[PDB]
Formats: sequence, C-alpha cells, structure tokens
Amino acid sequence: DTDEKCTICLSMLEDGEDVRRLPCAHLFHQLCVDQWLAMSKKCPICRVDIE
Amino acid sequence: MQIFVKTLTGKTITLEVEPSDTIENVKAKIQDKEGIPPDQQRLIFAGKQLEDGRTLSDYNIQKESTLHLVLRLRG
Amino acid sequence: SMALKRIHKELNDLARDPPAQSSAGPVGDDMFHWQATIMGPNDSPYQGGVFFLTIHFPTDYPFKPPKVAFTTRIYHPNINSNGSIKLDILRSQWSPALTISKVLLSISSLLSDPNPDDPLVPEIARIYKTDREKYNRIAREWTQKYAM
Ligand SMILES: [Zn+2]
Ligand SMILES: [Zn+2]
Repeated sequence: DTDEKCTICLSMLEDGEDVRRLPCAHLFHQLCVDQWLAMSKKCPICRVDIE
Repeated sequence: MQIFVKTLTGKTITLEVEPSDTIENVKAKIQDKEGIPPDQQRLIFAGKQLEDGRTLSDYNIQKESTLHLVLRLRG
Repeated sequence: SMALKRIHKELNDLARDPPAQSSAGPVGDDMFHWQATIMGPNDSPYQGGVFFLTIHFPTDYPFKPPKVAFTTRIYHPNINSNGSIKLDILRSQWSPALTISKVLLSISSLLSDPNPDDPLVPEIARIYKTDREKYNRIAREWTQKYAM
C-alpha cells in the first residue's frame, strides 16, 4: 500500500495497472517491464537475468 | 643495465634490469613504475614480441635497448 | 507515448529537485532533444569546466537509452571528438530504470574516473594509463580552452 514508483514509467506502481514481479522479486507495471523484457532478459533494477 | 621502454604514446621509461631478467620481470617493473598490469603489456623489441618466460638476453636486449610497450585495450 | 510521459516526469522531477552539478532540459519545443551541462568534477582535470551535452531520447525511451553526446570538446579516453561517449549504460548496460539524472551522474563519474581499458579514444587512454600527469595536463588545458 505504497507510493512506490514503477521504475520504468516512474508512475505509481499501485495504480490500476497490472504489475509483474520478476523472479528477483522486483516489481514493475506489466506493460512497462514486458516491453523491456521483450528486448532484454535483465531485470531493469538488479540486472539479474530473468531466465 | 638500463633499458628503455618506449610507449606507443612516445613516453620513454628507463628501467634498471639485468640481462637475465625475464620479460615477466620487465613487465612487473613497468607495473611497479606505471601501475599497468603485466597482462595488459605487450612488449616488443626490434619487431619481435617478447614472451613472458624468455629473458632479455634471449632477445639480445642489451644496455640502452628500447623496447616498446603497447597496451592491450578492449573496444 | 511512454517516452514522452517519462521524459516529462523526469523533467518535472528535475525542476522539483534540481541537481547541483548538472542542468538539463528540452531544446525549445523538443521534448526528445535535451541539452544538458555537467560540471567537470572536482579533483578531476575537468574541474571548473562546464560541459554541454546533447541528449536525444529515442521514441522508445526508456526502453532504449538516450543518445548522449558532449558538445563541449573534452579530452577523455571515453569521449571522442564528436562527443560520443563510450559508457556502458548508454549502450549494452542500459536499463529502463535509469533516468537522465542517473545518466548524467554516470557521465560525471566517467569524467572523474575514466575507463581507459575500454576506451573510445585509445590515444588518450594510453596517455591516461602511462602518463597520467600528461593526461591531466591536456584535459585541464582542454577544459580551460573549451569548457570555461
Ligand atoms: Zn510502469
Ligand atoms: Zn530485479
């Protein structure tokens, strides 16, 4: 129940949007990180490969 | 025995060495003087790459010889 | 546009909390093209210099890194004479969690601590590695000449 930002779009993580948690447990909006992970295997925050 | 090590940048380093000093040793002296890891140093004398386990004398590097240092850099 | 939302957000955050060491913003109407300055770091040979940068946010920012180039000439092993910057987070290590503010900070660290082993400009990297004082002198002279 936080004002934590999706680090990709910089909007509230807890807005309406679907969130996705990566295996490193970092959370993003789904839409946001999906677009990243389509082109990268790496968590945007910790750079741990999701695969 | 003084030898010179000319860098690619034109800087010349004078090293005190012995003919029996290994290329590895010379690299260590350069490391000591310049902070350059030995594995980044290519040492060349007279058109010949100096190999770590060989000695200065094996290459007929005598006093006042100038070796050339070329650093290994990535890109 | 996610790029634009994000660029705006970053701009707004900059305006809300401006950094000391840098300034940046869009060029006129162009939200995707920013100009920025970074200060030559204290205790680097760039100290005192103000370095101008041009930033182009790609239209798929932040999924692709901003293009960031110096417009101020600078003598540095990772910055070439076109002002291209060889900095990992601007190429292979980009993450969309990075922000222009963080980029400018990394550029500033890059000024303080060049990466001469992955140089853009080998000649300078070589001087940096074997004659730091010469590098410092030249970078100071170039700072004085171009960035002051
Ligand atoms: Zn988001
Ligand atoms: Zn992560």
